[PDB]
Amino acid sequence: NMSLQDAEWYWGDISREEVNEKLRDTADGTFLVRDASTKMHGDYTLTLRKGGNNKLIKIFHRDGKYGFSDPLTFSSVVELINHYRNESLAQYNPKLDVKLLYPVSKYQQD
Amino acid sequence: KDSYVGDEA
Repeated sequence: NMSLQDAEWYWGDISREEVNEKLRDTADGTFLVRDASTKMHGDYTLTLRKGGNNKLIKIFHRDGKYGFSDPLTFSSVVELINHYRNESLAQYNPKLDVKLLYPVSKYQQD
Repeated sequence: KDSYVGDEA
């Protein structure tokens, strides 16, 4: 019973400009997820740092599954992210050879 | 720059 709301790297309805505040100046493989710019289908947007730029990868949501491209194979956003911590996004696009290495946490350090 | 990444080349 994992909830996306508890994910360190899930920042909800923040904007791309707000994401850039968190990803600017970071290392390759730094990442967070926000809601997509539009609510259609309940998609999400992964933002991943590479080469000093922010790469945005749509997380499609269809029929209760999630993925970057068809076929959608993941049962939750958390499961998707956990997969790409270990497997490079070269699986999505051969030219995007980066893993999800450094989550940007929304929580205070306490 | 913020860029969407597509699945084609």
